[PDB]
Amino acid sequence: ALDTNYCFSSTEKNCCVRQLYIDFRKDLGWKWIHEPKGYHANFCLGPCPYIWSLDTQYSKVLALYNQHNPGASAAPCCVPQALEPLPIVYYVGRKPKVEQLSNMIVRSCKCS
Amino acid sequence: ALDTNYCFSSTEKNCCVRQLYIDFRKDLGWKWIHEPKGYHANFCLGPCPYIWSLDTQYSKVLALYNQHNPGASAAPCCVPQALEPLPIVYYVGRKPKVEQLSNMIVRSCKCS
Amino acid sequence: CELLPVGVGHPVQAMLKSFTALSGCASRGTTSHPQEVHIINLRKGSAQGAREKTAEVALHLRPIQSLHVHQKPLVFILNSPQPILWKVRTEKLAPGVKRIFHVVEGSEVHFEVGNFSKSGEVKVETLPHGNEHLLNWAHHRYTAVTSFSELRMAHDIYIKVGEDPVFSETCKIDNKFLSLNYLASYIEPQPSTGCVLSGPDHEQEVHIIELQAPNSSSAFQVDVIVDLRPLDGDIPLHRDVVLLLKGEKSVNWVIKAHKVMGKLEIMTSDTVSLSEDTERLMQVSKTVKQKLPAGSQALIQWAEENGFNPVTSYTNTPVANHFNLRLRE
Amino acid sequence: VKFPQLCKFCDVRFSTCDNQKSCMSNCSITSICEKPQEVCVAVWRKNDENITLETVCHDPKLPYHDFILEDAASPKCIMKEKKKPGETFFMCSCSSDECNDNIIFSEEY
Amino acid sequence: FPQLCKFCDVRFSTCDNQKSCMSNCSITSICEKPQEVCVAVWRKNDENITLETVCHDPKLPYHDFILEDAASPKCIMKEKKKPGETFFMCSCSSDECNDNIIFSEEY
Repeated sequence: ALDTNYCFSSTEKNCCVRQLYIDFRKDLGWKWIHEPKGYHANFCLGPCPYIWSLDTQYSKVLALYNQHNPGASAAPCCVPQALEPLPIVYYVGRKPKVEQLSNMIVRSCKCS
Repeated sequence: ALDTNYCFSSTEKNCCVRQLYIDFRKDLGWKWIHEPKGYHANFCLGPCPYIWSLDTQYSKVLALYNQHNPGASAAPCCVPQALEPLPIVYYVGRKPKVEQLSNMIVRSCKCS
Repeated sequence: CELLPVGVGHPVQAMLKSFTALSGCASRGTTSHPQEVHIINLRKGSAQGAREKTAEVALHLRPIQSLHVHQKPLVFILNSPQPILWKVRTEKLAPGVKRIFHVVEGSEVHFEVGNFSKSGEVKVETLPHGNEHLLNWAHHRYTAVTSFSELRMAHDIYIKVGEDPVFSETCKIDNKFLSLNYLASYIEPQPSTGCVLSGPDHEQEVHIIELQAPNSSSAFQVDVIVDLRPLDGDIPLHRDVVLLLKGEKSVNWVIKAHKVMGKLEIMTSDTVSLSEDTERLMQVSKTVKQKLPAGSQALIQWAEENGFNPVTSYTNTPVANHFNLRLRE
Repeated sequence: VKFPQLCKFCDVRFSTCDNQKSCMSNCSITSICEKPQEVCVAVWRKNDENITLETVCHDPKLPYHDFILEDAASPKCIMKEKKKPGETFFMCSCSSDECNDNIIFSEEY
Repeated sequence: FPQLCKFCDVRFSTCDNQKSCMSNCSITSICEKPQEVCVAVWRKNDENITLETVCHDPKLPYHDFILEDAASPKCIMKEKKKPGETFFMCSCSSDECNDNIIFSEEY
């Protein structure tokens, strides 16, 4: 539900999606990729408050535990919700081919 | 795989369920259920290196980025996968009722 | 798709499942007594389906949460209105422990593994129907009762054998007393409205279940059990179905599929869990948590916009917590 | 209130505290009221042989034991003595959660 | 780990009679069969400078030439005379043969 535009246009300290650029060669070592050389791979981060878009009841229970027990070292975490596929084109032998590296760019985040 | 037995028989620092006693009145502050006054919800905790049960290739991408760039603070988080409903008995008016509060016992933890 | 009552043969059957007891009490004072006594005062239900066949009631015995293995002898005063076959499906109980089942005339005790039958004993006695009279008889023949429970007639009875320290040392039948250690599970049909737009397709099917409330007085998330098994016979089937689960409140959908194969698509606005039986037997796509529309027609149109058309069937159950899905051959 | 009050809902039973300035219901049942509108209600009757204490969820609009409830919005269960013949009758009502659990016959002093 | 190899077709290289230069091949591809080794052929001539890089099985000759250098993990250019222009053939089986191109150890 929390799209990238919502947190990019307006900064929200809650669980959101933060900008981060990942290059295939230097970062991931995917030296077999032709194009793009890198891309923007936003990552989910941000503390989770009780009053926010939460789906799992366990996350709500753990958030309430933290509220009533601030020192617990166990709180719901900000993790990817919807991951966008990455369209790439490269060469197999001497034949061009276009593939879709599924779940490569973050588009949503969730507290769980 | 990363169930209660796996991480309770042997101590593993990676993503798994760890013991946690959830008390409604004291730890959770819930008083709308007569009993169980308290139960066990083993919470997900522990980081996952690159070589782990990373179902989504984006998690592998984050792990590789962190390994090559430790100063990124963008790594997969330990999240419950399958949660067991908890039976509860509570009174509404003068009528007792037994319900199943779903997704508050965490058994399987993945990384994402 | 006119909202009309759902027929018996509809592939979606909506049932409400609840664990409850008519009354009962528990006592930890039987610790001194070398033998523990549990009373299950079954009461005949209003259902007319039990006329000739002798009702056979199973039993599920487990150690209490505070105990891992139970070895003390357990006496069961299983008074019933009529003779019943007691299929004692024990569990996590040490073998060789004597288990005296005081039962009405004509009632038999059957055990899954013969070891329990060889070690156990069955005594046939005539016992009063009244709960107070039965408790007095138990006190007279044993001097104490570990627990008493008046339950309506049912097919299974989950008992957690053991003396719970929370309960006092005295047992007093209280209509407001209810505990997890002694419960009887009941399931009954619930009204629903729906339609069938397309017939059974062997390629891919779309069955939509709409839920308004899980019949819970609280405002939290509870489990909604959806069963998926062949409509006729035990022959496994290779079929693909689409499940659009709508919950106005928060409800976690637990889907259990038995003897079904193929690919299953689940779309809902609430978290979904799948039993290992469904996971191994069938390939279920990872659902994306979407703010689905509201109303039968809106959800139907949304699904048609995703290509998962035509709708095999749509059904809506205002009040229930259990669903059964049956696949036509 | 969207969430109905969580009131102690033990029916008539024997009690140990008599006309105490502050007392606790000692009720082991903390039930969600059938409706949000109804609030916690506590009644305390004293006779020549025994004393009874009853805690329930009751609608303040509807009189209880032939007595209208005007302390519905009271954050605490403020106890008013009634003119019940023969026996001594006290009754309090409160809209807070588990508020009837704590009983104050006379908070004064 | 991924193996990077030069798979550019017959192109022109600005490094003639040079000790070593960049791969001068922005195109990267994965070989059709796993056993294929990566062969670079150089035919520098006065008229023009032409080089090619492909990936193929060591057993099958390339341009009617026997590839006996496929056992070398790194691309080392062996010199063979050919009418018109000199021939320099290297074959590599190790990963990442595009790091640099070596024509002769001696400068």
